[PDB]
Amino acid sequence: MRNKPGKATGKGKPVNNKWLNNAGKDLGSPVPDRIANKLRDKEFKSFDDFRKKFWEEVSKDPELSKQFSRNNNDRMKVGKAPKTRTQDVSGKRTSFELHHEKPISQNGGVYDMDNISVVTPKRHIDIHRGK
Amino acid sequence: MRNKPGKATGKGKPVNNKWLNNAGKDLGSPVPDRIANKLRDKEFKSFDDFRKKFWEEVSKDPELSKQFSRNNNDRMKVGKAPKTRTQDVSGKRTSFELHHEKPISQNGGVYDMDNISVVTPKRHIDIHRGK
Ligand SMILES: [Zn+2]
Ligand SMILES: [Zn+2]
Repeated sequence: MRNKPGKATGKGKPVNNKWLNNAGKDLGSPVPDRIANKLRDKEFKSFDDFRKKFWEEVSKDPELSKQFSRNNNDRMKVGKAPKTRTQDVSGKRTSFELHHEKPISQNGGVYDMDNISVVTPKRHIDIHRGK
Repeated sequence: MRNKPGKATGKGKPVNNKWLNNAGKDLGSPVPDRIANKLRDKEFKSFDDFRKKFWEEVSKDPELSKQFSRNNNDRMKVGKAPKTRTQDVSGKRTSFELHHEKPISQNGGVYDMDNISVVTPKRHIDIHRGK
């Protein structure tokens, strides 16, 4: 399912000036309701496609982009996720990741933004108990 | 690291004639005490090496091997994991898997047989919340 096309849905949530502040704990940071407004009802080829588009919208949002360094904004401008602090990386996984709260393998929505959150590699791995 | 050498420790647990009975639920089936008796204190190059020798030991145990079909014994004889019933597979993961209760990423013993169990792919994916 993850690699099959779908339409984005979901409301997301309003975020403040420290959006990814809690990306290293619990379920991490929600999809901003501003980003969801831009992606909602849009068709994607695969989750990876959504992923790419998700970060591009982040670089286009005046309030969201300002919370990142130039280097991370440049990355997001081309669909690449922002790099985390060294403390939060794990091997080749060095940038913020998107997690599905309810696993796609368990009928979880692939493009349901209310089922998607932003987490650090380190936290994502702990969420999946080591993977 | 699961890719670095180490010595197997742990006592394992007694089993009956239905060893992999609960491989599809909870933490699955434990490492047979009989298998741990043979592997304890031995050195392995990597967890993969342990995995192969673990299945080899199973094929060598009369009580355990007799619980599998000829085709599955053939696989373990050469260090390969036995195939599961179709309902328990997931994509290319079609054979029983070893799961570390406490993850290596969390200082869990890589070769601690009391931290290792046998689970179907479907169940293992569920334990890792989606992967
Ligand atoms: Zn996840
Ligand atoms: Zn596992």
